[PDB]
Amino acid sequence: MDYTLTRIYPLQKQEIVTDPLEQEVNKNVFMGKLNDMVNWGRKNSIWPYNFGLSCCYVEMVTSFTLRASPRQADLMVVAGTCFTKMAPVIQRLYDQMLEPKWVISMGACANSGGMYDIYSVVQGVDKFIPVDVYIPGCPPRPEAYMQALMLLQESIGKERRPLSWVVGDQGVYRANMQSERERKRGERIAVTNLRTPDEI
Amino acid sequence: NLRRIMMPQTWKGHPLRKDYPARATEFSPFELTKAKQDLEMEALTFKPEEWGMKRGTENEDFMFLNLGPNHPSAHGAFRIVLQLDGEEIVDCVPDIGYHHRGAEKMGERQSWHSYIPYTDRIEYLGGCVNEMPYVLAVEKLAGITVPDR
Amino acid sequence: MEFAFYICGLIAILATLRVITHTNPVHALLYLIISLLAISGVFFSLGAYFAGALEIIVYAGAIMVLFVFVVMMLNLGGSEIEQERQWLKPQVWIGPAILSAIMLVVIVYAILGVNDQGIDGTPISAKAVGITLFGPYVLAVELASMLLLAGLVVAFHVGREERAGEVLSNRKDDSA
Amino acid sequence: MSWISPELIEILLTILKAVVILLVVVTCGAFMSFGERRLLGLFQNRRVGWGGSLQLVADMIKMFFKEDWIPKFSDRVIFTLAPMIAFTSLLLAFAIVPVSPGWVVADLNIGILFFLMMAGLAVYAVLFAGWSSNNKYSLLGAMRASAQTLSYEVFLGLSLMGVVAQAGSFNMTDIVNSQAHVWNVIPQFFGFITFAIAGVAVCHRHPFDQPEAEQELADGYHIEYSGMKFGLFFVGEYIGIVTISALMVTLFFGGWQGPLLPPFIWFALKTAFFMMMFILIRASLPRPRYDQVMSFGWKICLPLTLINLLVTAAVILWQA
Amino acid sequence: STEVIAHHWAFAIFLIVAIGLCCLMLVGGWFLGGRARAARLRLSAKFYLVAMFFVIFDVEALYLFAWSTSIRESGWVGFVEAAIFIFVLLAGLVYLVRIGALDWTP
Amino acid sequence: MIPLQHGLILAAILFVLGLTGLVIRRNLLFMLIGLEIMINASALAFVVAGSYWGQTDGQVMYILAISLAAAEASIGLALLLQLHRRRQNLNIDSVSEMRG
Ligand code: SF4
Repeated sequence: MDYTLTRIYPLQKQEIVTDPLEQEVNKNVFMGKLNDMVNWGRKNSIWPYNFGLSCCYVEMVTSFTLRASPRQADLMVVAGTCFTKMAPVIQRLYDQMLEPKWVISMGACANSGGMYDIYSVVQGVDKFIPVDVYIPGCPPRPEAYMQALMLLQESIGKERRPLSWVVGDQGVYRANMQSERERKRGERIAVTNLRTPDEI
Repeated sequence: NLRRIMMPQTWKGHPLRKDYPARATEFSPFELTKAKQDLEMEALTFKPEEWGMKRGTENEDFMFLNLGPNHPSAHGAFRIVLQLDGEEIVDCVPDIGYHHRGAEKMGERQSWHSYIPYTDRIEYLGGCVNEMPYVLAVEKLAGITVPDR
Repeated sequence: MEFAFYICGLIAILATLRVITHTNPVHALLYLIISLLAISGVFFSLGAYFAGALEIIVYAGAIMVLFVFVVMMLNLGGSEIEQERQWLKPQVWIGPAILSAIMLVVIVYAILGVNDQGIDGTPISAKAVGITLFGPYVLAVELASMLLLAGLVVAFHVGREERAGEVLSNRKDDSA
Repeated sequence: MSWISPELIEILLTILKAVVILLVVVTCGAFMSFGERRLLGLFQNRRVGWGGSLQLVADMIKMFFKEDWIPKFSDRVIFTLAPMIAFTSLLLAFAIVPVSPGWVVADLNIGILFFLMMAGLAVYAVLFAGWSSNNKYSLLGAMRASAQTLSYEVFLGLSLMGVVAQAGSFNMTDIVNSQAHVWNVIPQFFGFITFAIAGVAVCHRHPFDQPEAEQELADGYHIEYSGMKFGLFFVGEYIGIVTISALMVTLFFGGWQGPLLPPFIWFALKTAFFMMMFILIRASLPRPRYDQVMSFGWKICLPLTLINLLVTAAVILWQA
Repeated sequence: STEVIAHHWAFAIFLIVAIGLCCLMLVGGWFLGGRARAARLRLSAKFYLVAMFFVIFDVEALYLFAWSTSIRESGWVGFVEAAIFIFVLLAGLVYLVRIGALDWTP
Repeated sequence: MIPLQHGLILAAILFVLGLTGLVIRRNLLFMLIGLEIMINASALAFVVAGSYWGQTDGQVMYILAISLAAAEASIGLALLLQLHRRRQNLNIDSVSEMRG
């Protein structure tokens, strides 16, 4: 598994590296156990902050069926169009969160601007805010967010973040995971026949 | 008070003009930075007159009621500038334009058929109720009388 | 007992000094609560179990709460007075301090000349105090109710607001 | 074992039992937090570990390794002290709870007065949190919650004065030994109801939670808190519920006095019933208006507690 | 007796461990984990009045606490005295409620 | 055993400190805070004396003292509120119109 080191957004240190733990110089069975324990607690305790924008927030509340403060949130779900007047607000809320933090882009608009390539819309939240999981759709089905959360859990269980801010390497090593598209290419292509669009 | 209602007050140019480009311009971090600062300095640089409001008996507190994720009810996220005398509202100005996606400008960049997807996104909770007025109007332009079914 | 008396007695004097010389009002109240908890330990060390509890239940759990309420209500702190820090200016505290020092010296002299068989520390219970309150000191308890009633009536008369609303604007002469 | 003395081991076993009680209480409060969340979901017809039991452990790890943050313009001392008071207030009050014959951290003469001392200091957590946060809206919410607490802390002690009257003592063991025949739930029924209402209010539990609901200019005294400091308030509340529950058992349900099961088992059994009774209450109870809770505490509970004590005194002196 | 000495030490340890546990969790949160490198208005006196009323009633309850632990020893005379005290307290409470000083909503 | 004299000196130190506070501070709040130190110190002395004589009278006097402190602080802070509401200033030096 290769990792991307974000040592100390559009432009920042992104050096592809090897598992820092596997490196013998910094290889300790105890340290590895500690890393796994922290990753386990974080992936099984992702408190969310749903920034409600446009129509995607409505699908999100259906899935909900709260860390009202960005301070208590570990994940910011950008669900809606990134309007010009809203972009400063989104950046401020994300900048009022503490490490570790994650961002899931839900919807074509948050992903790339979607059908709204217009003068009053930022073409993607990834133009100003780092994103971890992208959910295609418009609006993405409530169940799609659940899949995205599970994908984030997997990515979080493989991260190598500093165990303490006073000792060790303060670098966030994120694993270069395999694309879901290539992972499930086989089953998708094998599909042959489908139900005719004639019945309910 | 004739001030911009849909675009930032610092916006240059009138979007719905024909000579105005419709597609989005290159993202500029600098503008976001400045926009973010202006937002942080809004309370310090607040003038009531700019919002059409006037200071009266004085000591009246001008306030900004943010109605976004703090109070989210699928109504969207906007703010109302509230002029209060204790808890009584002396005057309020709803600040809107935070959800403007240039849907009317898109009508001039999409065919009569390729615009249908956009109609449903004017009032998301209405779905087909939003495409009824559009299809019926285009049918008047086409001279089409739809069958009873 | 001896350790408790001297350690709590010292915690109290040090905290009290921090209170009178502090600039932040809430910090001053915090050190005042610390001194009240220390005096409660002194009470317990001397066998005054009832007084001990009351020192934390009424003085540091009611009278002080009221003080914090007022500081938080009027957003006190950072006022020109607390910015000028005049009390710290030597020409402002030297005179008062000398008067207080001379008063302490004269008082201590009188105390040092008193009979002192020592305080044993035998615990005096709240039951014993209650028998005294509703026995020899009955008129005190009945008249104490009238005293607290007077405090309630006066505090309401001068403390009540004429302007309705949880949040009010500071206007000259509280004009409505 | 050379230094070991028959007396030393007594002064060592006692310290060990006290530490055991402290640990078990903190564990119980934390577990209840999870046990509740799940039960509430079952009521709403809706995992990390064994039935989600490890979710509690997961949260603790996340909160410990979460960036600790004190607002740049916040009084660090007051901001840091608030969570501490919330966690170490009713926890200390458990020192008076006799869990079983031979198991009590402190058999104090002041007895119940110690709980009142700690309950009185708990209010500062809410006040300090609001003032230190530096959020104008947090201050208003803290003040609303603090005023609500004082409206219930006023009759908290008076609600237990009938029990003290019958026992003739503030000592908890004496109070338990005085329920040998009849538990005080029957004679001091109004006391039990009023104490329960005040106890949940002191712990800021449903329906005395969210006192900032009506005011749009109020947010909450936990808005600026994050990580462990935020968790200390949450855990403190559940530790307080455990302490209150264990006080109700000791004051109105005979404590560890039961017909057949071991004494400690009774204590636990009853305490668990109260801990889950609050859970049933949380689900089956509509939150009343801030105005209603303020009025109910001063116009109904306070008068009733004052009347119960007078009537209890008359019956006691009459029977004598 | 060693029992009272043992209970004294146990109480002290419980208090020290309890406050120590809170500090440990707090200092752990501060150390464990990484970190990003990085007047005109007032509150109504209705908040003060509630606190002031609490103070007055709480100090009044002190006397009733002392009576509670000694009702039998004080006898019926003590009951009559306490009854007058409780009546004055209730009379003042009635006054506060009737003057509307105890209604949060205007 | 604690020497009665040691207890009385503790109270005297807290009394003189409270008085110094009441004279050096111009803020009405710090003046009211200073008075609380003075009355608490006087109540402490009564408890020390009652403990030396083994009498409940010391604690009975303490209860009367804390009752006055509660009532006096209540009225005191009410006047502070009125002064703030009308003059938005807690400098007691400004409350000096009547003189001579
Ligand atoms: S992606 Fe589609 S559904 Fe989601 S907010 Fe944008 S337009 Fe609405």
